[PDB]
Amino acid sequence: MIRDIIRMGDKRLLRVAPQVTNLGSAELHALVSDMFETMGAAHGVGLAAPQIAVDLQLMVFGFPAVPLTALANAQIEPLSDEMENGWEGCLSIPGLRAVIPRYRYIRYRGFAPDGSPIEREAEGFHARVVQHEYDHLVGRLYPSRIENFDTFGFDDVLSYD
Amino acid sequence: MIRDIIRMGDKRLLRVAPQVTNLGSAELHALVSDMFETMGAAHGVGLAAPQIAVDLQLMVFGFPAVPLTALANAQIEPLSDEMENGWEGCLSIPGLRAVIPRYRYIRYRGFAPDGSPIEREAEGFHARVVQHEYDHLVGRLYPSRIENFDTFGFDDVLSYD
Ligand SMILES: NCCc1ccco1
Ligand SMILES: NCCc1ccco1
Ligand code: NA
Ligand code: NA
Repeated sequence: MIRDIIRMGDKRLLRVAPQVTNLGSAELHALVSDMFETMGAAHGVGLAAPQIAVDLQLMVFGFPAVPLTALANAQIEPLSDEMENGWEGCLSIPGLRAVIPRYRYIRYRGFAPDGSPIEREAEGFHARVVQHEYDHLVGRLYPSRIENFDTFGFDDVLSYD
Repeated sequence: MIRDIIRMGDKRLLRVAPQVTNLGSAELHALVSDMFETMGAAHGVGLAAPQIAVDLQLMVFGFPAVPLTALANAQIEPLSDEMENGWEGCLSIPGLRAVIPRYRYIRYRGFAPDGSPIEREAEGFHARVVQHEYDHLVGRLYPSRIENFDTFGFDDVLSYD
């Protein structure tokens, strides 16, 4: 079932989400099923549960190929201080994109919806997607991370390298 | 003649505009005529010449009532340090609004399109409009002035006081 994606300005995108505590349940499997589907209909590469107004530490992402993943109770650590600039957009901020600094190298940990543990090192775009989705879980969106406001603009108009 | 308003992301909104040097001419009167009209069709309270891709120090504004004004070669000074927060939107960033700190009290100076000098003290919303329009002339848009990113969002969704 495709869910409505809420837009920036909605207070529910600004909350810090509680943990998932129904790993392995039929209710979580259906929520995650809904998320992949909603993400797919909107042409996303990541979708966080708060974006469909569900206050949970849960994100789906994937499709340089990133594996399709449902991740609960995500925890992220940088693996060094190297930052890298890259284009980001967000389904809750449609039409826009900016350049954002993210960590080149991360490890992320949590659980697959079935309860099995997930822990991975990620770099580049894989790592950027996870950091962007993780921000949602703590009530943060990308504009508050823009450093060069010349790069922020509408997708069909932008001519910055 | 209604002109197209260019959208954030277009590099022409990022330029520092040269001075108007055709005060009193028929060409300037027609450009200003176009601006009031374009501003009116789009339901604006301010429109700066770079927003219709004209690289000039020129803005129209007006309609708490603000007088309808065409101002060339604007120069602004704060009349104290008091800042005040207030809602801003922009025709080149359609659908969005944020809260922005501006000076409560200003003086602005320049010329009416006919060449006669203009100098005014302004406060509150009058002053905010002029500071926002003036930013355009130096290649600055409002997102780079947001301090509370919780206030930035779509107009039909926002519930912040
Ligand atoms: N759409 C959210 C995922 C994403 C894409 C590019 C950076 O983050
Ligand atoms: N639309 C540009 C003028 C303006 C309106 C509110 C603050 O600035
Ligand atoms: Na918050
Ligand atoms: Na600039």
